[PDB]
Amino acid sequence: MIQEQTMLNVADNSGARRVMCIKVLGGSHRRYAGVGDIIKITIKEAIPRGKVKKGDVLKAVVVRTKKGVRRPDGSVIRFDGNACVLLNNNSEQPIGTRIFGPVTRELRSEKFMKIISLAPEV
Amino acid sequence: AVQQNKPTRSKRGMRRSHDALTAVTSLSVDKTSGEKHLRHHITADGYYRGRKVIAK
Amino acid sequence: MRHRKSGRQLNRNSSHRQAMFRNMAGSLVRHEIIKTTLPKAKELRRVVEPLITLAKTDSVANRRLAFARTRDNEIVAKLFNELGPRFASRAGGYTRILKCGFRAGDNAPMAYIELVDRSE
Amino acid sequence: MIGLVGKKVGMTRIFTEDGVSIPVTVIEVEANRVTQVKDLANDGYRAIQVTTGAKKANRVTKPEAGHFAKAGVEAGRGLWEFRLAEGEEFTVGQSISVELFADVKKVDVTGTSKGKGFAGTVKRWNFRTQDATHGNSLSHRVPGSIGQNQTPGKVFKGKKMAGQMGNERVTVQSLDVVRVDAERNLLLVKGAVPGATGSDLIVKPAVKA
Amino acid sequence: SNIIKQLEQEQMKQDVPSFRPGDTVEVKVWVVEGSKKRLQAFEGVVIAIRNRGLHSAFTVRKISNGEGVERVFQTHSPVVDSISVKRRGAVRKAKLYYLRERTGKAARIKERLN
RNA sequence: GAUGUCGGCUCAUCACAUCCUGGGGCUGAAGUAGGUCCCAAGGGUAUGGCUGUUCGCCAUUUAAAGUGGUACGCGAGCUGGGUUUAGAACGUCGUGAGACAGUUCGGUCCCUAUCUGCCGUGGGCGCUGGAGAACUGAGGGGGGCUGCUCCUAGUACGAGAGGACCGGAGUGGACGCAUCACUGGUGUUCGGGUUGUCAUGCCAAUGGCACUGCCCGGUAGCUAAAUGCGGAAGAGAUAAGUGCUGAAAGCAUCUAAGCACGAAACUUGCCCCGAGAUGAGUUCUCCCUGACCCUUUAAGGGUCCUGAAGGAACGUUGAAGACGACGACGUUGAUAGGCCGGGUGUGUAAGCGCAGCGAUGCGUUGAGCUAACCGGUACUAAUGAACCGUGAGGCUUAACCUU
RNA sequence: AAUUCCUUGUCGGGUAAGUUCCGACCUGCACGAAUGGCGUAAUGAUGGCCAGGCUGUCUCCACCCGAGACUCAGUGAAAUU
RNA sequence: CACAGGUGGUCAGGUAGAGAAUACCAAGGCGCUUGAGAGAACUCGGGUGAAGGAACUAGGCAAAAUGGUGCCGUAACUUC
RNA sequence: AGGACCGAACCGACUAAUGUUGAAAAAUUAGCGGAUGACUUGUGGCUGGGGGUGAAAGGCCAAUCAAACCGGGAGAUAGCU
Ligand SMILES: [Mg+2]
Ligand SMILES: [Mg+2]
Ligand SMILES: [Mg+2]
Ligand SMILES: [Mg+2]
Ligand SMILES: [Mg+2]
Ligand SMILES: [Mg+2]
Ligand SMILES: [Mg+2]
Ligand SMILES: [Mg+2]
Ligand SMILES: [Mg+2]
Ligand SMILES: [Mg+2]
Ligand SMILES: [Mg+2]
Ligand SMILES: [Mg+2]
Ligand SMILES: [Mg+2]
Ligand SMILES: [Mg+2]
Ligand SMILES: [Mg+2]
Ligand SMILES: [Mg+2]
Ligand SMILES: [Mg+2]
Ligand SMILES: [Mg+2]
Ligand SMILES: [Mg+2]
Ligand SMILES: [Mg+2]
Ligand SMILES: [Mg+2]
Ligand SMILES: [Mg+2]
Ligand SMILES: [Mg+2]
Ligand SMILES: [Mg+2]
Ligand SMILES: [Mg+2]
Ligand SMILES: [Mg+2]
Ligand SMILES: [Mg+2]
Ligand SMILES: [Mg+2]
Ligand SMILES: [Mg+2]
Ligand SMILES: [Mg+2]
Ligand SMILES: [Mg+2]
Ligand SMILES: [Mg+2]
Ligand SMILES: [Mg+2]
Ligand SMILES: [Mg+2]
Ligand SMILES: [Mg+2]
Ligand SMILES: [Mg+2]
Ligand SMILES: [Mg+2]
Ligand SMILES: [Mg+2]
Ligand SMILES: [Mg+2]
Ligand SMILES: [Mg+2]
Ligand SMILES: [Mg+2]
Ligand SMILES: [Mg+2]
Ligand SMILES: [Mg+2]
Ligand SMILES: [Mg+2]
Ligand SMILES: [Mg+2]
Ligand SMILES: [Mg+2]
Ligand SMILES: [Mg+2]
Repeated sequence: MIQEQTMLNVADNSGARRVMCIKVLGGSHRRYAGVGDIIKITIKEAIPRGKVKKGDVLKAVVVRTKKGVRRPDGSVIRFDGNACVLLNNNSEQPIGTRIFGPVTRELRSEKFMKIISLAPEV
Repeated sequence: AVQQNKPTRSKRGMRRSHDALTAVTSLSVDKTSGEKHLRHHITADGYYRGRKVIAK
Repeated sequence: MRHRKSGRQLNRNSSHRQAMFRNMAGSLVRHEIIKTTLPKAKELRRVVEPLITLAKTDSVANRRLAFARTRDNEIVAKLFNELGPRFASRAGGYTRILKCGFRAGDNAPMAYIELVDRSE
Repeated sequence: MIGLVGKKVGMTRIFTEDGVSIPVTVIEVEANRVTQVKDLANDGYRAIQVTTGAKKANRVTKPEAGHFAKAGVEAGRGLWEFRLAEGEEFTVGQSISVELFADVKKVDVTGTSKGKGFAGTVKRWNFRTQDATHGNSLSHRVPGSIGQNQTPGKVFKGKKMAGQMGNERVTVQSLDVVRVDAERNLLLVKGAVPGATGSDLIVKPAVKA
Repeated sequence: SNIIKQLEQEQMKQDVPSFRPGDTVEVKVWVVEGSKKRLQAFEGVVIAIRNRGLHSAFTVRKISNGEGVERVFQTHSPVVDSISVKRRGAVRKAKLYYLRERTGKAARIKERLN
């Protein structure tokens, strides 16, 4: 459950540590982003000499949330924190190469295939 | 907040058309003492459905 | 909405309600007949009847339980010694409510609440 | 097709082998008894009347009993009517069972929704509340303005205001029929249906499909 | 409700092992990748159990890549193949949500040998 | 002898000179996308940064972020930042008091709703014997939004670049309805931990008070963030527009006669209310089948007997409810409480015993307690009655009984 | 600039985005030296701005506890007209 | 007004506590001169809250939050 | 030592809500400031209306202040309603 002003950790080696969601993409008046949903972000914290830097505006996909995913049996998987994987603005493929931390099968789509592979879990 | 015109004697009575009280539709009689009482209540002498369950 | 909720608020807080009922429970046990208001009398059944039920199995833990909910040892004694034995065979319904009219001061509907076997 | 009357037992789930939990409302569909066949001649439209369940002989009134006795059926708890689509025939005394929903895939269910009593605009109409603070004087969940200024000079009809909410007939459409259990007189319908557990339900096949 | 009770216990499992909040538990779970299904394991600590017949649930909290992961399991789902207590844990509380705050040596459960 | 003035918030409603969606003609329209005009008001039609702002710029969205009216809609609905009181100060003008369509900091927003109106909810009478139900549906309301991906198809088109209509399938957003099975919140009525203090004679155990003392959990119920459903298809008549045949006008001409296509607008179809629809409707069933006096002899009044169907009252009450109302039950009974058993929650009570100087631990033991839950049970309370409501239901005409 | 109309001046910082803020520039409409000028540690229920933490302020409300509102009984106003 | 206001001095128990704070109590004194029910909207006074965390707003207004004792440690600047 | 620091009594009144025919013709609730001093308070006393007093707000001078209150001039005058 990711809305505007929510801080997210990063699940990649892009160079960002902390980012802020500035727009939930998709529909008009669309309140929240869940796992597998693209968002617009600004980088509030980055590591120096990294692919990205502070104040850079770009896209990310949510991979983990504290609200968590829901499964067809009724099971919920919730994460300790909210995390994202940065994506290029006009390509939407990932900026990084490593994926740190577990992901879910809500990302088992042609667009996010290069995240589930490089993840350590799912 | 307040009226622009004095309401009449007539409007006042129409409002009160539902202010009449209903009377007791019937009193009940005790099988043993013959006292009249409110139904499902005890008598004034202490009887309910023929039994004397009060001291007085 | 109040759907499927038990428990009369009785225009009191929780602490006042528990305390009054503890008081009303002991007065009934002690007098075996008390005049109260009809809605108070209906709740009084939900406080007093479980104590008579507890008063059938005379264990020290039961005397302690009754003392916690009664805070009177005359009432615990009369429960476990007189009321508990006296209602040993009865599967519930130790009290009877008998409506008795309206209070002069406030027109509250009244009711006498009694142990079903007074014998006075 | 006609529909059937039943009762809300409650909600449960149906696990599937594939891993899916399906929420279901369990509808007790006892055998529906035809009490009156209205036809185009005497009544002016083609429908059937049904009863189901049971009522006390001591609580049936003489007018109700003659109406059951003319049909040669046992007094049920109510009377419901279903219109007929020109091919489906029925006879007085005929007992219709939940097997009628054997081949149907989706059903519309109607009942009396749970009653919320006197509801405010926030609850009844999704009215947004005003500022909890920042100066607000006694106008936290109040409805705000209810109109314009000396041109209509009145409140329009149908203005969303506070009042009675629920306790009204509600139909929920196109509900997947999960399972038909004839021997146990149960219909299983995917999802919630209106009303409280223990409440009369009418189940018909879906108009739209 | 006897209606619903009968419909509920007709799909309840029989093999559900006894466990307790604080126990470490390896839940085997089906994942369907295409059509060929394989079991996946989720080893962690039981922090919450809901006992409601067929609607019974239990929460297993585990640490993965530093990322605390909680999974609420519906114990009678066919998604869940096997529950296995690997370690018994001695706790005094039904619910162990305080373990979220804790880390490493702070969130260790003393073992039960009752 | 007062009609409160900017913007915001809340709630909106109309218009159409239409922003999107829909239908279309011309195009300097290959396609994709546009341009322009015509029809169309059903529905939909941003969040933020800066500023008191309207506006505007900027950031990022969206199918689109429409234009206007409604006292520049809405202060007896909210706000009070702007602005127009009193304080103070800068600049500026002025000898000065003071002043500025210049700035600055600070600065009391009342009203219990009589009527109309509106949302809900009842009582009365009527509807022509009375009564209990089920209906018809005149009429009224609600709803009517759309993205993206894939297939058709890398096709038609095009030199390439790129790239469709038409039809189809799936999944979303926003809105709405219902609901609690799940995931959760709440749970001062359940259990537990714990600080301080007082009391129950003391120990131990308990209770009170300290925001529920503070917390951890959590039943039912209520609920959203949870999960089911919906918008339609179709039909009818049309708009702009396209045409067929076709004269007037030997030709031509969509039109005069005649005929057909044609859109989220209209009428329907879907949902809800609905016979106070005084035009008061229908259907099924139930009940009432006695004496008479009177006199202006008329749909007349009175007495006696009768008192029905049924209703109401009363009581136990409800996932119904402000009150009324609605629903369930009233001993030929599970209506409520209690009780039994279970479940649920809490989490191994007390007491005794063992170990330990002791705090405490272990054992008895997943114990004890356990609200609203489930399933049952007449133990308590739902009275034998009384009460209201009657006693065959106008006139006229017509047909059938019986041409 | 508590002083600048033009004006949201220009540039820079900070923010995804800054009519405010900070800094510097000088083009001081209309600063300026005891109606003081420029600084200034400390102090301030002072004005403006930023951040951490915090949160029902808000997204977007939901539930609960109490006092009213509603019902019964008793007493019994008011502005207005 | 038998009005949540105002009104000087004196006396100063116990446990905890630095304390005349604060909590609970003693002595002593009160339950505040309408009550009874119900458990709608809305208002007031409060408690909790998923995920988010100032996106609210003129303005973080209000709320929430911090809060103690001791030891360590403590920047710019400074009239030291 | 201190117009020193934190903080009760005590003195005050920055914010907010409530209330606005109020419990109250300025309060209540939560917070807030000072709290050995230019402090605060009791008793009594002095200053009198173009006068007083004023750490200065035209503030206060008995719920009245850019000239108090009461009485008188006085039936001021009112080209106005
Ligand atoms: Mg009261
Ligand atoms: Mg208390
Ligand atoms: Mg209800
Ligand atoms: Mg308020
Ligand atoms: Mg008019
Ligand atoms: Mg037009
Ligand atoms: Mg239409
Ligand atoms: Mg803007
Ligand atoms: Mg408009
Ligand atoms: Mg206006
Ligand atoms: Mg107005
Ligand atoms: Mg202002
Ligand atoms: Mg107002
Ligand atoms: Mg009027
Ligand atoms: Mg719950
Ligand atoms: Mg002790
Ligand atoms: Mg005490
Ligand atoms: Mg308590
Ligand atoms: Mg023990
Ligand atoms: Mg039962
Ligand atoms: Mg900001
Ligand atoms: Mg700002
Ligand atoms: Mg100067
Ligand atoms: Mg300062
Ligand atoms: Mg009264
Ligand atoms: Mg008067
Ligand atoms: Mg008094
Ligand atoms: Mg004190
Ligand atoms: Mg309440
Ligand atoms: Mg929260
Ligand atoms: Mg949280
Ligand atoms: Mg803001
Ligand atoms: Mg804003
Ligand atoms: Mg501002
Ligand atoms: Mg504040
Ligand atoms: Mg606080
Ligand atoms: Mg000092
Ligand atoms: Mg100080
Ligand atoms: Mg004093
Ligand atoms: Mg006070
Ligand atoms: Mg104060
Ligand atoms: Mg101080
Ligand atoms: Mg002045
Ligand atoms: Mg004065
Ligand atoms: Mg004289
Ligand atoms: Mg005169
Ligand atoms: Mg003279």
